[PDB]
Amino acid sequence: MIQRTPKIQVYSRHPAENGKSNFLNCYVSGFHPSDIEVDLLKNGERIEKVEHSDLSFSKDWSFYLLYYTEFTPTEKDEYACRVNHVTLSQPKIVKWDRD
Amino acid sequence: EHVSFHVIQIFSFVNQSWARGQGSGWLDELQTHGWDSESGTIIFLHNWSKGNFSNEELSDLELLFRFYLFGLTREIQDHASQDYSKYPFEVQVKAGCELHSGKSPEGFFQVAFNGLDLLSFQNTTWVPSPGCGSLAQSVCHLLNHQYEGVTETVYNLIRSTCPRFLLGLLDAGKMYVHRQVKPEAWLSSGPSPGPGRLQLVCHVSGFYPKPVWVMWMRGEQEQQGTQLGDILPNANWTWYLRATLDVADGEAAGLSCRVKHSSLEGQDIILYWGPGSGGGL
Ligand SMILES: CCCCCCCCCCCCCCCCCC(=O)O
Ligand SMILES: CCCCCCCCCCCC(=O)O
Ligand SMILES: CCCCCCCCCCCC(=O)O
Repeated sequence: MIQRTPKIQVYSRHPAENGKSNFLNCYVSGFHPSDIEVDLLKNGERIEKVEHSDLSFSKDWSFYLLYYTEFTPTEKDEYACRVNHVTLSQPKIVKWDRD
Repeated sequence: EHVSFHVIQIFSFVNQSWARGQGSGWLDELQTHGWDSESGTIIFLHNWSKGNFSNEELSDLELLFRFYLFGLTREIQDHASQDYSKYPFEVQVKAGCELHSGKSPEGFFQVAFNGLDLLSFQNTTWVPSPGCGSLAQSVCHLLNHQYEGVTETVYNLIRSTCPRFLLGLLDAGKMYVHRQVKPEAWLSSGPSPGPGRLQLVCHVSGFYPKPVWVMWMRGEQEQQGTQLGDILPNANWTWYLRATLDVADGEAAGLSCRVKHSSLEGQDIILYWGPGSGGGL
């Protein structure tokens, strides 16, 4: 039995302009086994109606997939991606930082 | 060069009566097919995803998949129910074909168990992966000497139906597969690497097809220390990529990100840094 921890990358399709509609993405990859819990948060509360791509795997057989949503950034709205998986002692949060 | 069509299957066995099947069809790295587990049907993602195949023959394929998924699952459940401490466990299958200029089509059918290679279909033989356990030898034995209906079907699907389908699919999707989608680009100031250091960031987004070239530059001199992220998907069938560079606070001036992409027709995107906080004015 091999287990692999997910890598988690969060990013927007377009540069963030406050008050312009955009797509927030959370790509989770390199994980095994496939059972996983992903959420997008807005100020720490989970967004519903999040879509995701069909589950796939790489050449090394580890799984990957894309969770995304329509969203509208503002000066004082914080967005993140929360991931839970059997390799993780607790859920892992990565913040969307426009940089 | 090289072109391929393939099916992936993902089987999760949680206990002796609970398992989950999912899968999907792919043109190299482009997804062309879904599978609806609920109804046991193919989900055709693009308007060209049927290729040149008749509905009858697709409907025949869909029924042959339904029978297989249920049968493979039930046979696994028969073996594994004899020891409930084997659960949970995962089996992955990748099956299809690949064409090389001037060759006969090559077929593959590769199996993993709990994230490692377990076995593969090599010509007309099922062969345990190098470092073959007991498990892998037992299954290959079962496949080679008593499921001969199976092996023949498999053979003919990967060696003859797949290449045929593949070429219909590429023909019907020609326009879409070779289209060009231009990227945008932008800069930002990522997290401080240290004292009087800056991280310059160049984002490139919305590009198709996937190959792309991004470097930080000073005029003609490529900046050695440039770090390419992974190329990540956007949800509208394009790609995303960040390129970074760590510079002395005070060397940033004069530096630019340059993008080359096949959709730009030799007209590279060039973004100069600075003097504002985040590479703006
Ligand atoms: C889910 C994908 C639907 C797309 C239909 C494309 C038809 C081309 C056939 C490709 C061969 C794939 C091998 C599948 C392995 C299942 C073996 C079996 O049916 O006994
Ligand atoms: C019976 C028709 C459906 C496809 C059958 C594939 C059988 C695979 C063998 C299972 C191996 C094992 O569980 O030890
Ligand atoms: C058509 C061939 C499909 C081959 C699948 C082999 C699956 C092996 C399952 C091993 C089950 C177990 O853990 O006891």
